[PDB]
Amino acid sequence: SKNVVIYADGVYDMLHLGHMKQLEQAKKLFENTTLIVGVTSDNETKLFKGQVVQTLEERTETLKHIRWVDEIISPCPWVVTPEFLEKYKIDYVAHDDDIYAWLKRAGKFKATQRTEGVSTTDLIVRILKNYEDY
Amino acid sequence: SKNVVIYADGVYDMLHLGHMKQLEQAKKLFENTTLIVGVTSDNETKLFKGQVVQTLEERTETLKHIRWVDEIISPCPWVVTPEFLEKYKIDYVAHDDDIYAWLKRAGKFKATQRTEGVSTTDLIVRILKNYEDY
Repeated sequence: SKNVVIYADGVYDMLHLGHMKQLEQAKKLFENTTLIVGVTSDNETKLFKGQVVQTLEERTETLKHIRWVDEIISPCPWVVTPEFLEKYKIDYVAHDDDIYAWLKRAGKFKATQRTEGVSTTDLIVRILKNYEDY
Repeated sequence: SKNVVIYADGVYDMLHLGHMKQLEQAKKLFENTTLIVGVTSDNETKLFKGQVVQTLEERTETLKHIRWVDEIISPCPWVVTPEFLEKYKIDYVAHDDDIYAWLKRAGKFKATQRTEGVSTTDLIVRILKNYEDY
């Protein structure tokens, strides 16, 4: 009935079916949703997470072609704060399984699942196992 | 005003920003469109085109998460025929630049552009040029 604002954040490097099913799940948590996707900056991703192949503009541009995405915050804060939720009228943060304890306490956390095997890197592994070792 | 049915077909292996901009272009050829995407079978793609990394189900599943896609024909005929256009009430075929001569003659061809550099394979090349030769 009423529009629920859902926020999912992530790196979204080399977007694959796995990210895509996650976003779909977030978008369909309620009947009427606005899905906001936050894309982490290049700097902070290198610092705290690890190597990132695509730039912020490339990762954000790809996400714009995904059906479930209604708005994109790019770059997005690295850490979600209660003030961030208020500034954007977010009702729920959708991620997966503690830095989410405070969101769970507030009734504002919705979990979503990773599906493995679909990775872009996994597909290269497939291309390579086309050449036996000998 | 009136809904125009647009058909784009392809392999859509390891979907990347390049396919995505193509589909976007097809979808926005007219104000009100239905974009049908045809996905080529594994058999016929190996036979006439070359190696395909992802299966038909994987390529089709990914395409379902793309905003511009309204319907998917999977698998699709390898060669487009005037009877195929009639069976699905297609007004225009959207592809790029002769096997399209007959469509151009009929006023039913709309070209769309490839954008290079965004390939999935191109991104692996980027990951590798992270290790100098020595």
